[PDB]
Amino acid sequence: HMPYKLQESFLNTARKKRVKVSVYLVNGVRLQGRIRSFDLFTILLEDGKQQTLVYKHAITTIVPHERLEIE
Amino acid sequence: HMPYKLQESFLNTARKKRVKVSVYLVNGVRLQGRIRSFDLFTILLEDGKQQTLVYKHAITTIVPHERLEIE
Amino acid sequence: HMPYKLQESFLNTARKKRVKVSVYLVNGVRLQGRIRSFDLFTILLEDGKQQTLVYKHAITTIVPHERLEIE
Amino acid sequence: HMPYKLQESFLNTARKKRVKVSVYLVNGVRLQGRIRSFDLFTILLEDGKQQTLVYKHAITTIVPHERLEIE
Amino acid sequence: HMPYKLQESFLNTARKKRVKVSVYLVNGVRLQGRIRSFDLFTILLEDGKQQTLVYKHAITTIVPHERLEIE
Amino acid sequence: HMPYKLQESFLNTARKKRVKVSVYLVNGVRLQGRIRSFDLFTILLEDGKQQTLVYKHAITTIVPHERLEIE
Repeated sequence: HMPYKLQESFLNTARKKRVKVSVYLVNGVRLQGRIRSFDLFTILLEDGKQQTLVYKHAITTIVPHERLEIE
Repeated sequence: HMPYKLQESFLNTARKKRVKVSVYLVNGVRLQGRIRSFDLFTILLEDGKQQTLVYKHAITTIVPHERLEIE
Repeated sequence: HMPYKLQESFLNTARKKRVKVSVYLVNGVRLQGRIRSFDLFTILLEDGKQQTLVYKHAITTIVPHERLEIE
Repeated sequence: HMPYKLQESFLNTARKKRVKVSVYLVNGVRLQGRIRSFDLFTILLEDGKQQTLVYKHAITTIVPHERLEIE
Repeated sequence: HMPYKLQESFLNTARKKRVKVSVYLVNGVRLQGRIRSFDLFTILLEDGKQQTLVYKHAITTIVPHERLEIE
Repeated sequence: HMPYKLQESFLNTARKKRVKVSVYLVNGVRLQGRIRSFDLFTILLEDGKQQTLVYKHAITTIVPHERLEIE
């Protein structure tokens, strides 16, 4: 009866499967790309050549463009 | 006289009973779906086929569409 | 010279005395109801039949509709 | 060379001296009253008969209506 | 290879050198004054006679009006 | 299988390589400069002569103007 690590499993599955995601921000901006890397407080998006470091505290939702079978 | 774990009991009861919820965000967006999973900082909503990872820091309120008898 | 637990005493007194409250949110929404339950990060409002889980991080102020003699 | 407890000394001095304050919120609302009580995360304002529990995370600034000689 | 205490050194240098600063808030308000005191979560601004306690969580940026040679 | 320190490696690589960055804030403001220094909660931007202390809690995204080969 231990809590599964939902956030880490979601982010790592999207990362490993190179699934494109939409990342929505508190101010209404929507980013798109792949999750190249993440850690406790940030996510590194990559879209083609561009890198964007996203602070999780600024994210409202992440919507994957393919269904994740969360590992 | 110990504090009951309100948040976890609310989320887990909604999850186990597959109760549809409305999740309101700080920016006025309202999401709807079932709570498939949650952890300390996030909630995984599911509406039919779509998955949405929601950061709790972006939520104002959660309103269940059926009364929860909180376990 | 120890700090009194103001937040917990306020919330628990409103809860035990079933005092109606107004809960104001960061986005200008005002909720009304009784505090049925609370924990470290959330408050369960009840208004007649409706339940609402409120995240404290989204609250600006709580105004009780009767004066609380804080226990 | 230890850090002085600025927040606690400011709040406690305003409280003990019953100095009226203006409390500004992140959404532009300005509250006025005396600090009757405070703890780690909240401040209890009182204006005549009305009580208001204010969450510190919603405050931008506190401006005292008399100069505080911070104790 | 230890991390330098940037925030504390910046704030303490501005304080000790009595450098006027601009403090910008999340809601677009700009405050001006000297940093008289600070602690983990707050900054005490002073402009002539007026005191203002500023919560760091409400600050976006601090811009010093003279270049700081950070100690 | 340990988590790489993404945020620190991103910030330190931008700092050491003196790469110009765009820092976007929760309120829509965009800052530009080099990361001269950072710590757990703040980033010191420098643009020519001007210094700006940025609180990370106010940042949504950081976009480097050159691709970082994150060290």
